[PDB]
Amino acid sequence: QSQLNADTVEDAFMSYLTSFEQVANLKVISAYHDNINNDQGLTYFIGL
Amino acid sequence: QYLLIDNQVSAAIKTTRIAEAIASIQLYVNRALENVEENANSGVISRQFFIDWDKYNKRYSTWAGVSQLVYYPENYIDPTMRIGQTKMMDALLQSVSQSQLNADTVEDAFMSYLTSFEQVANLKVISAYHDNINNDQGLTYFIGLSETDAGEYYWRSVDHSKFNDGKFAANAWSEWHKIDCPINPYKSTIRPVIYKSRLYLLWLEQKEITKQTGNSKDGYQTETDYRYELKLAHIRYDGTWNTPITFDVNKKISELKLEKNRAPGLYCAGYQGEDTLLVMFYNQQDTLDSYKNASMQGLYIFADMASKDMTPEQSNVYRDNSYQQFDTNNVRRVNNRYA
Amino acid sequence: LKTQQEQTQSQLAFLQRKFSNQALYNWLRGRLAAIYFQFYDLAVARCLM
Amino acid sequence: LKTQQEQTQSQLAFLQRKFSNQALYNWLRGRLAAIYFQFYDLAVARCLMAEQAYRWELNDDSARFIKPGAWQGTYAGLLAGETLMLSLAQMEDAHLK
Amino acid sequence: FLPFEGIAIDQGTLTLSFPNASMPEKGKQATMLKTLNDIILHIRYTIK
Amino acid sequence: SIDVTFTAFAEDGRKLGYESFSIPVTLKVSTDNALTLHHNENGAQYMQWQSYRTRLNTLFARQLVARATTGIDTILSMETQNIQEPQLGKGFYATFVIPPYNLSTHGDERWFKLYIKHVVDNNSHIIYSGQLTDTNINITLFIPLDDVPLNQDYHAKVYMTFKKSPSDGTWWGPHFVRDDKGIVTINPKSILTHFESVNVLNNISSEPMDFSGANSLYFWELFYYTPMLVAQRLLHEQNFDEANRWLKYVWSPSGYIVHGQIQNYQWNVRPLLEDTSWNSDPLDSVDPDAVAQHDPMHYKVSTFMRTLDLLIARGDHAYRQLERDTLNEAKMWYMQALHLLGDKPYLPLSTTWSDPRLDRAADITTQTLTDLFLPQINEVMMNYWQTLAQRVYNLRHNLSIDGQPLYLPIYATPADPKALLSAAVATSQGGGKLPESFMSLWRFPHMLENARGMVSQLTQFGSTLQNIIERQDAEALNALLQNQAAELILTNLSIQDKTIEELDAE
Amino acid sequence: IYATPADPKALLSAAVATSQGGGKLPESFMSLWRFPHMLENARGMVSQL
Amino acid sequence: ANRWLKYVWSPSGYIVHGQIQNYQWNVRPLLEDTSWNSDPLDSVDPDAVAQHDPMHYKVSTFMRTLDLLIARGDHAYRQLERDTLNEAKMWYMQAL
Amino acid sequence: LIGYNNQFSGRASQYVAPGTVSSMFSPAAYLTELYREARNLHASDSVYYLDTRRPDLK
Repeated sequence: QSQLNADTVEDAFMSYLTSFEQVANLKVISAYHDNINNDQGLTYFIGL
Repeated sequence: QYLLIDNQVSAAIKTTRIAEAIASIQLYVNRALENVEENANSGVISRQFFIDWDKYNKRYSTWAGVSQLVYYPENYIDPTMRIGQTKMMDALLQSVSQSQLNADTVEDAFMSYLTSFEQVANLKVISAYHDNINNDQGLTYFIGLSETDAGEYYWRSVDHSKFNDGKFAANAWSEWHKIDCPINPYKSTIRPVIYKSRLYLLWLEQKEITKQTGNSKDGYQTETDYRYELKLAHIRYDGTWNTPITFDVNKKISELKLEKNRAPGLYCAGYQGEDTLLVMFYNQQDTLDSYKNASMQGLYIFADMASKDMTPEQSNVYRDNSYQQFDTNNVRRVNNRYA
Repeated sequence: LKTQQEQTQSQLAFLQRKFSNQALYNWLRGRLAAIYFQFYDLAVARCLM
Repeated sequence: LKTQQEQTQSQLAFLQRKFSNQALYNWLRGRLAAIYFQFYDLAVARCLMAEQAYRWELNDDSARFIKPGAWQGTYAGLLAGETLMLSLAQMEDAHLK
Repeated sequence: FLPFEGIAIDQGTLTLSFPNASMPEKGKQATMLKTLNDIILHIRYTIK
Repeated sequence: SIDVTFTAFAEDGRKLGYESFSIPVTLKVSTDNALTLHHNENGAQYMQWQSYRTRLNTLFARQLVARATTGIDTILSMETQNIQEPQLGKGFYATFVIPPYNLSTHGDERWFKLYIKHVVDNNSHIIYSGQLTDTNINITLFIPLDDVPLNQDYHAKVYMTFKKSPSDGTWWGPHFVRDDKGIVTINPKSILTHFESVNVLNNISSEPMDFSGANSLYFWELFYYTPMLVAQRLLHEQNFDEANRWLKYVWSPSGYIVHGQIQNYQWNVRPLLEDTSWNSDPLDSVDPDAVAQHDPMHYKVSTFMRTLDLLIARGDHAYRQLERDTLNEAKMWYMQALHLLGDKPYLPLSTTWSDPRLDRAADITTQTLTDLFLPQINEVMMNYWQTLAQRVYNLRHNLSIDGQPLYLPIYATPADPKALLSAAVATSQGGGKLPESFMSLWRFPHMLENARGMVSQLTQFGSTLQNIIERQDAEALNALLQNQAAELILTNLSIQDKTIEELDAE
Repeated sequence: IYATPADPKALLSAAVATSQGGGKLPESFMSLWRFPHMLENARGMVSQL
Repeated sequence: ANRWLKYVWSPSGYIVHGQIQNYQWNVRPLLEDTSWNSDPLDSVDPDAVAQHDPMHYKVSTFMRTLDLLIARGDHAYRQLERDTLNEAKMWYMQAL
Repeated sequence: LIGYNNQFSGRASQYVAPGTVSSMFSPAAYLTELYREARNLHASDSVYYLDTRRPDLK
């Protein structure tokens, strides 16, 4: 939105981090693994 | 690179003795400026000649162009194309440009120009800082204050490269720039500093705070204990100021015990490099000779807004090397960089 | 009534501090009017050419 | 009065739930502002390329028409376009004369 | 813009390079050059 | 120093020997002086750092504003520029008159310098510099004094050097002593040999508006750049007469009339009137306006050239009408330009060069020529004679402005009255101003389309402006309505209080 | 061997353009196109702006 | 661009709290692990490969630093004045 | 008075051709300026001292 400089990024970083903080420490409740074997595919998690 | 001459060039290339001299030296300068060479003399690197290296001085063609430009400037100067046009000139021009150009149009434009001027025509200059280590080069930054407020601080700077026979070029000076930070310094202690190549302000202010209750029963505290907070803020590239960082300097101020109506002298200068700020406090004296072997407190502020106390073994070094920059009663000194 | 007074002041403060305030329009008018006039002179000259 | 209270809350819920709400405009403004600024830099670059062509055709390397002040950080950069349009016109007019 | 357009008529140098000219190297243009009596440039320029 | 000891041992533990080195480490700090800020009793603020004191504020901004309400001629008058400011600190003003250039003394080179010594140290400082002219150079300097003098015979010394006699001998310059009540006199032991005259301006505690102070930039825009800017635009618009009138605010050959009196000066901007000599030691800058506004002679010359450009342009305008009568008019304009230029100066070239070694060549100035290198001619200025000579030559040889032969009739064909009338009618409308209708290379339909595109863009700005204005007024109204609501509520609060009091009465 | 001195007038206009607010002026790239082509392109770009 | 690269890699080191540091890489995971991963990740995503083996960013950072030096040299080269060709030369020597 | 050689005159008093080393805008002038500014960039006992690297320039 503006000139690229140090303060422009500092403001952007503060927003980045507050968005991060909100989901930075959710409690993981449960998960499921899509594949047959544990070495491949994806594990899905639900947290709160 | 060491001899500043190329020993691998083909014999097909022609040159002159002067032309090679102006090559070996150009490389020498560039290696020093780019810090290829580890320890160039900072008091030389900071000279204006080198400051302008990347715009004019590094090439013959541009050097020659500038040298003619400033030798016979009458051939090039123009009221519409010049360096240092003020924001108030922009205002005159915008008003004039709205209609036909004549005497009446400019008279009204001038009345606006002059009232805009009057508002900052007589600010009290409070304090200043020189961003070089030599007093003939670089810029001095000033902080001024409107007679109408405790707020309304403005900054200004002057370019000393434009200083010559006892006087400054008119456009050596910047305009006053309004500070939107709600600064409420104690005893006008505020001092500008250039740090991280940015303009920072630092000041002390007292936080008036105490226990509301006296003996925790029927009784009260009088007014306040005074906590001394050191605030530090800087200019954004937006032209606006950011929110100040607060530091606790109470033990330092109390050690250098002052009377009730006093502020510690606030000595502040940037270390020439490493983005390290030198902040010192002292009990302001009547004469500079009293700083010889004086007790002083201080701290280092790093680019990471954190600080370390100065050990007295070092604060004594800065004291000895930087005195005659310290204020005394009846004078105010412009500080400068410490190298 | 005191509440209404406070609300009146917050509406006023809002107007003063909203982006599209009087200052914006004063500024836009000043700058645009200068452009419009200058553009007009250029337009006239081309019409005349 | 309780009925009026409920109706007032209904209107607030309406304003929050209607599509063209504050969230929409906050989003549209953020996105458009990013576009507008980026578009501005591209516009300046083309204006400057036209300026460079001008200088090459008319052998005059000193002329400048595009000023750095078209984009104000304040006032959200409004009228930067109009400012550039005038300077392009001045350049064109100079070319003809 | 045309190639070379805008160059002052009295400044700089033109080079005409003929690749593969050397005869000992059996360059393709090595024989062409031996039939070339002259080189003619036709220069269009304007006065302004 | 770092203590470095080299030592070695045998396989059986026997010592083989040692050597001890010491590596010195030297720390330097540029322990310069500090610039000092002052706020005096008279309201003046200044920065002092050597013998030099720089003014930081103005105390008469209110007067400027008030004068401007009376018109352009009051704000731009000489009297306006004579509004005085208080002196910065202890010191005095003195007038120095520098004698005319001659070759018995001041021989070989025209530069001279004035130095001030014994003010804050026993070192000297440059106070003034310039080149000698063929007349008396009359300058006023403020001579600062330290509260405690370095010498008891005098509070300060000022002396002059000029290649010849750059000696700074005792008593060679005036020695100034501050007597009781602040009266400064010249100590009679000193002599004036290098000066035509020196006058201490006792009882002068102020000086006219300082164009070298911190706010000088506004004064330069107000008195010099603005009127030059205005004249430039008027000339581009071909308002040659108006451009002339505006240039006259800065420079009027033949002088000015002030309060009905005939004045003895041409330059109407105080620093251009003053600073009549060239600065002999130019500012080392990259900014041509730092150099100009340091040495005002540069503006005097650019002003001079703008006047010539105007005269030439009037000439060319007439020349190009290609009527014998207008060629004759052009001729007088070129003659007026030549008159104003006067004779082309003779500028000899020197061939003297010492072929110095670079180390010696690196001869600098700090705080057989003095300046090892010499200047060039300045063809831009010399070209004014070259240009006029060609234009006049062409007229005298029946050539066009670009040197083409032309065959104009002796008597011009009468202008067609129908066109003269439509021009007269267009002009006499009120206002009526329109720019010259320049003829382009383009055919009507091309230009028509360009003009149409230009106008539709204008109509877009027009509607944009209208919308801004209507929106601007709407904003003002909403603010008005809230400000009014704020007043009525106060009255209602007072009414409610009376109601409460009534109930207490109940 | 020795470069032609740069034209001081061009150096000044560059210096003013550079120093007179921000100074962020993109490289003035020279394209293969003549002025009227680039002008039309720039004009279209600005009206979009 | 030069200054910004130094937030990641600054050959010649850093000063921290006035102290002279003993490292060039300012990103902890690049500073740690100087050994190439002998078990390269069997993926299709080059960023999963990098990071996992941080040596890849150290190299790309190195390449960007060179690209900057070369570009400075190229910029100067193209001005076609002896002064700028000499400048270009030092930039290439610095890259070498 | 009237004329360029009456007002504004007397500056310098000697001129040179644009093609000579004696010109203040000559490369000799440029070298002189570079040398006087660059010669003190390093300590006199530094290996990078200009006159140590190149004893002939001076």
